[PDB]
Amino acid sequence: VNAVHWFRKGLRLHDNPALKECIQGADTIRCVYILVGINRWRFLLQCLEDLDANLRKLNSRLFVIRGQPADVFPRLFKEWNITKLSIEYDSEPFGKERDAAIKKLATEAGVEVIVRISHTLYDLDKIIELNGGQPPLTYKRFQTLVSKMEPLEMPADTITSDVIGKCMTPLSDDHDEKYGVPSLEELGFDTDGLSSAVWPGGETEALTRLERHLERKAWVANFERPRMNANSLLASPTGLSPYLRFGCLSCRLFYFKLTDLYKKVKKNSSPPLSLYGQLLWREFFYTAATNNPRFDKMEGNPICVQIPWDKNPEALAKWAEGRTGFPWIDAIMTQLRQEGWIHHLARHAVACFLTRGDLWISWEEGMKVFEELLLDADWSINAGSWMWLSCSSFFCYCPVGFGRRTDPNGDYIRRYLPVLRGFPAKYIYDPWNAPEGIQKVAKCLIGVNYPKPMVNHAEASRLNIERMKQIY
Amino acid sequence: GVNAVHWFRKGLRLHDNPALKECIQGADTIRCVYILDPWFAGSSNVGINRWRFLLQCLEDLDANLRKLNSRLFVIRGQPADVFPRLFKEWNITKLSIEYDSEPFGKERDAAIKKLATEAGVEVIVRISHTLYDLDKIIELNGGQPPLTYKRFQTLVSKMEPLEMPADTITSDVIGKCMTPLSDDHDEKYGVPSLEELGFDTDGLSSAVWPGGETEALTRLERHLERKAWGLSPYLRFGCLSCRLFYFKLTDLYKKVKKNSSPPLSLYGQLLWREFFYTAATNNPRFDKMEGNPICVQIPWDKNPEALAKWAEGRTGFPWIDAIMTQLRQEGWIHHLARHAVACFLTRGDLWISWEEGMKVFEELLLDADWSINAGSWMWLSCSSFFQQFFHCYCPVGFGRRTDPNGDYIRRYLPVLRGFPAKYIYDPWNAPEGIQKVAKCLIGVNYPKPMVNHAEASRLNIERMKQIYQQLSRYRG
Amino acid sequence: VNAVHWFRKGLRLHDNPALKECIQGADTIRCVYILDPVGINRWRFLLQCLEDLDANLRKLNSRLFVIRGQPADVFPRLFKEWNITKLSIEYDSEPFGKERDAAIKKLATEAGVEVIVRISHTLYDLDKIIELNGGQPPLTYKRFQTLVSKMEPLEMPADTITSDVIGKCMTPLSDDHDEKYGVPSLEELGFDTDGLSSAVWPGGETEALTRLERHLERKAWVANFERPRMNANSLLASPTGLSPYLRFGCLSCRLFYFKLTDLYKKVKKNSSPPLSLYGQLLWREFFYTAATNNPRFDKMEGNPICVQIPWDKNPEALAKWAEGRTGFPWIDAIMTQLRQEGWIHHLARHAVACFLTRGDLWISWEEGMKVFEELLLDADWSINAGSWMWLSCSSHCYCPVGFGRRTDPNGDYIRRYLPVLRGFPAKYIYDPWNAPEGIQKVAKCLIGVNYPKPMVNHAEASRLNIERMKQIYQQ
Ligand SMILES: CS(=O)(=O)N(Cc1ccco1)C[C@H](O)Cn1c2ccccc2c2ccccc21
Ligand SMILES: CS(=O)(=O)N(Cc1ccco1)C[C@H](O)Cn1c2ccccc2c2ccccc21
Ligand SMILES: CS(=O)(=O)N(Cc1ccco1)C[C@H](O)Cn1c2ccccc2c2ccccc21
Repeated sequence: VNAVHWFRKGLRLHDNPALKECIQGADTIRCVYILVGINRWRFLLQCLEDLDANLRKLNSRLFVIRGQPADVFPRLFKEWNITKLSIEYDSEPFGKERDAAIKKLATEAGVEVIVRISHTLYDLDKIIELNGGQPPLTYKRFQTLVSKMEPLEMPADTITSDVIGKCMTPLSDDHDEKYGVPSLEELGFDTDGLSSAVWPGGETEALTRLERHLERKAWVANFERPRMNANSLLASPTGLSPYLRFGCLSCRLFYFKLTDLYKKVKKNSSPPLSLYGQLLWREFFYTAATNNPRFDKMEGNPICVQIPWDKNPEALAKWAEGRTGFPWIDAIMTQLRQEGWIHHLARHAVACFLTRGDLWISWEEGMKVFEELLLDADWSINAGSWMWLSCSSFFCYCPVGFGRRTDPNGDYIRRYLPVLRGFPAKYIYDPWNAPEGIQKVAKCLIGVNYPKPMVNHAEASRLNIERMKQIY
Repeated sequence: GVNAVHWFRKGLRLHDNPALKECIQGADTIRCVYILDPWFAGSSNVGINRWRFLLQCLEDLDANLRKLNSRLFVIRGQPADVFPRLFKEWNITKLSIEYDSEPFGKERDAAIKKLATEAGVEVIVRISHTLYDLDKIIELNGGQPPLTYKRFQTLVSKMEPLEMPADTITSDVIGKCMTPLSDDHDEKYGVPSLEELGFDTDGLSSAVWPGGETEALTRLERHLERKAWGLSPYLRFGCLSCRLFYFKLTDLYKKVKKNSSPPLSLYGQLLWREFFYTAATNNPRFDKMEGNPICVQIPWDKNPEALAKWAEGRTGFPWIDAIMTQLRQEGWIHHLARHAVACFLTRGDLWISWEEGMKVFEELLLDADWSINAGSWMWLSCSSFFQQFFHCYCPVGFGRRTDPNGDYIRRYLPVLRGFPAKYIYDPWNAPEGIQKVAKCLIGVNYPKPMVNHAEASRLNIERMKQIYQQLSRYRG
Repeated sequence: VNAVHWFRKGLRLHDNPALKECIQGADTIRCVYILDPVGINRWRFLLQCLEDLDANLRKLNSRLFVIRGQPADVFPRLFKEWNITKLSIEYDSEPFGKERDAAIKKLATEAGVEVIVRISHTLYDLDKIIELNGGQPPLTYKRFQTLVSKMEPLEMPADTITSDVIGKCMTPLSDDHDEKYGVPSLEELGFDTDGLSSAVWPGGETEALTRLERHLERKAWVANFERPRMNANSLLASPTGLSPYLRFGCLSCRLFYFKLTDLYKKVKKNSSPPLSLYGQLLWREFFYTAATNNPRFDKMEGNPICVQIPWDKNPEALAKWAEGRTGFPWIDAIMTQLRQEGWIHHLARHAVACFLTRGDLWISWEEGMKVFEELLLDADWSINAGSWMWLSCSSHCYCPVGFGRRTDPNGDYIRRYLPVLRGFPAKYIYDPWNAPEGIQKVAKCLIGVNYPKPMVNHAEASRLNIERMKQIYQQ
């Protein structure tokens, strides 16, 4: 009995029911990964390095194979005498299609195919069945449906030496050269001058962050949402969203640990669904997207309102490169490109600026940039959020003033836009109003070193509010 | 020329605003301001429902001022710092306010009047938050507020007829008085959003209680229509004039009952509000037990765990937990529901200080102004204003009489929806098999009742009897 | 059965239940301290703690193993190299310690190692106090005392590790032990130790136990020692001071508690002492209880127990405060004693903390807490952050001139720690900028040259800061 587990998401040894089932009764086990901005690639490679290091602790290794799954697996079936193939289920339409092709190939070759749901809290198809064959398109209806779902089963036991037992991994002395985790440089990325990631990849990092997150949520929040402060825009050591997207952290483990901690602090009380809002919003979008192959499109998407967005390549590139001339917007887009995560409030600000608020550019162009740059931009959640914020499905931020109340000194701007550090707080959000003398001392002339504002926000927002009303 | 500022704090309305009307008279310019401190001393999100309501009151005020070719000025800061700069910057000669009877408000307004006088600025103050000039009620009573509602009603009966509402502010009232405006008004003086103020808005849905005068007047008309066959949030913020409410009630009675001498019970909600305001205005410790001269000193139990269970809707009594859940989620609960949970915390079941119930209500209740909140909690706990012993509300049986199926419980406590009506108010009595059918195990998914109500109420009734026997020996 | 006991705090052989359990049924025992190469005085105190442990372990035919590195890297190698089956630690309630220990516990589980954890840094299991309170820490000392009074009696101190306790258990040792596992020098940690004088606070369990006996002898001569007054201690370090030894674990708090009861029973001939007898230990326990579940206890933002105050960011003023260059001799003398010796009187802590925060400079208490963490020998994370929040009004304005003049009228304490000021008469030593030039000339200290001018006007600064605090407390 030769077992292979195929990692795609679920890049972890904890709560991996497909991997545990695959090892059961197996003589041999091999785990494979078969191989977007530089930050996303880097995070992925660090997840794989961490997987390899943790498999080494079990006297195993990760097998990274370059090629296409349809080509690689038939050769692997014969070469490794594979009797069992396991995957974590992928609900996303492109993933479902690819997995159906591999399942047929494996089944025809006499390979047992193990598929287990562990990327989401629930079986999304069962939610859709409870709703009469269509996904819920409102969060309240989704929550009503979740309330009627069966209590979630406990997380699978972590893959340990005891679980592996006598199952072994055949290895060669040339493993690193033939199956090693590639570097960014091997993939052709220019890494000259790249600094260390603000978001280290991998399950080990994810699990330490989960423990910190639970401790602050239970005792430092009384299980409530705390107020935002100046530093809330900066990457948190408790942030989990990239780890949930790549599968370094099980959403089911998070759910159980959160419930158990609530039960300890609130004796024998069951928590309100608001306690799981981040996980539930994530499920809602996965459920909405699973049967819609055009979820990320306007045309051909039955749930999306068709709106005549402008085509403006110059405006879009300015937005994407953080050259709008509004430092608050430009600072966010700069943090997005440099680090791969920005706060939800920051996402709303720049998405509104691009779509309904200022530039009137399609939400698809905003989604594609976020897809390249955001570590936690799962296809379903990214597309659904952009449609939601643009008033394109599911039924105005000032680009100058909004940030100042929580960040009056403009410390966030200064962190990410060094060209503006010379400006006093009076002008840091609106430097085009700084006198020439201030610009000269700051060594930043507006229109020269830093661009003038690309639009008049008051006039642009007014026209766009009118356009949205006329559409609706 | 004559530059006038009207300072909004309460009185968040253009109808029946005599201070604003007097301020416009003889003015070349008028600017309306609300002063908001953007600094938050706490990390908690718990007062979000009250903040959202206030912001909607301010947005509605700004939109109505916009119809008059004006704007609302929301100024960030503290009044003592802001007003001297505004006096010089805008060349202000007149400042108007609606009177604030609360002791902290009176102290603050005396300081601003001193600042205005030192700057050569005239201060206009008009009473319009209450039906009566509270000071005249107290003077009529010999210098002290009445301590019983019956005595208060006798005083009201000897008061002069209620003042008619002031004219609504319109183009005609404003006339040639103008508001200087700038293109940067929204950046410097716009109504902030909840997110701008630092609140996390993720768990918010549509408000059940939208703020603002426009909504208040609409709800007033509906309230009168139903009565022919709740406004307290709007009254607390001044979105609705209590004097207009009084006149509308008198008019409806004159139409329906064909008399001009209505019984005072017709205005009972307004008169109870007036009564607590009168008791509070001259008492700076009115919201305290210790040091409060009108408050009976009672040795209430100290129990932080029990108080937190009451506040968080984890008592194990579904009727109580449902009310406390609606209070947290929406910011308003019915008068009878307040009686029920207030009794359970204090005289009825837990014997916890009324100060603790007031603090939770202050955080959560949209209409919990300082005077009425403190007054109501002292009243129901038998700490002051004593006229009678109260009914001990049953945390199981009271709700079942009008809502036998427990639909209110099911709305707010989804964990209990599986239970049949036989056990919906007392799920601890459901057989283990029924709990399994309900998919809710008592002691696991939903807590057991935190007290035995029959034993707790019996002891607390005895405690109250001993207390009032001690009071009669004192009084003689 | 190969057992390792990991010292972090609890640097002692008396009342060490984790170590005692670890030896029970073990064929081999190794005691380790993990050091990754904090001001000089804390490092010096620590190394003396370790030298003391090593010498006492030598009496038991053992040695201390000092291992250079990070615990997460070091332990998996030690498990394999020494075939370790058992690892023991004294419980660390502090949030960072809890995270580190959970990480090592996972490593031990992967290696098949059983982890023994015993509570002995605190009087009580802090989690039990919190459960007795319904799941939240008490937020007042009065509430904390109510809870303590209803707890089961404090555990008795465990027996000291002696040869008979060790029994047939042995410590494998090599001739190169000192070369690989010896206690490091200050130079190895990179400190320049040239010019260092003797510590006023010698580290270690041996010093702590003798100081405990002397401390009990002294309280016996004090009227109403059941109601103790720490604020009546001298400004100079006490021969019987115990607070550094409690912080590092050289002295068991449970032993101290039992000896206080015993002294009360001997002197006051009753077994029912008031809890005030244990005030020093109980205040310490209260801050540990408040902090154990709050990972942001040492921060203002995101800390539910902390009032949010808009403190100034002023690095230069902070550096003057931290380095004792404020120009106020009382403040500067305290900060100089703190830097040179590692301990200052509780009222001296009040004085400088008020000056930094609400009183004069309006700098965050978090910045003051960090300097104390570097310099103060007894600044446990819990007590340090909790005290700094209290003193900054984050849960009376001291005069930086008059408070010290009343506490030390001749100004001899100032002269001791700021020798440049020794020439000034008492009339000016607390405010030497007011000394006439002729007096400054005779003193050989010109203000603005040999000693700085005062960095703020106390009268204007305190008046403004009191106003700001009122605006905050309006909410
Ligand atoms: C109002 S919301 O439902 O849109 N929303 C707010 C919220 C938080 C908790 C509850 O609600 C959730 C959003 O998904 C947050 N977010 C994303 C997340 C991942 C990937 C992309 C986006 C993205 C893009 C543009 C705007 C926002 C976005
Ligand atoms: C118009 S009103 O708001 O003044 N009011 C009239 C009235 C009648 C008797 C006393 O007050 C209606 C409210 O239901 C009265 N009420 C309570 C009742 C029981 C228990 C607590 C409260 C409580 C707390 C905070 C604010 C109000 C409160
Ligand atoms: C408000 S307090 O005075 O009651 N207090 C609480 C307390 C602790 C023990 C007994 O009491 C504080 C103390 O007095 C004195 N102290 C400390 C002591 C150890 C460690 C750090 C500090 C520290 C830091 C900054 C200001 C002062 C400080």
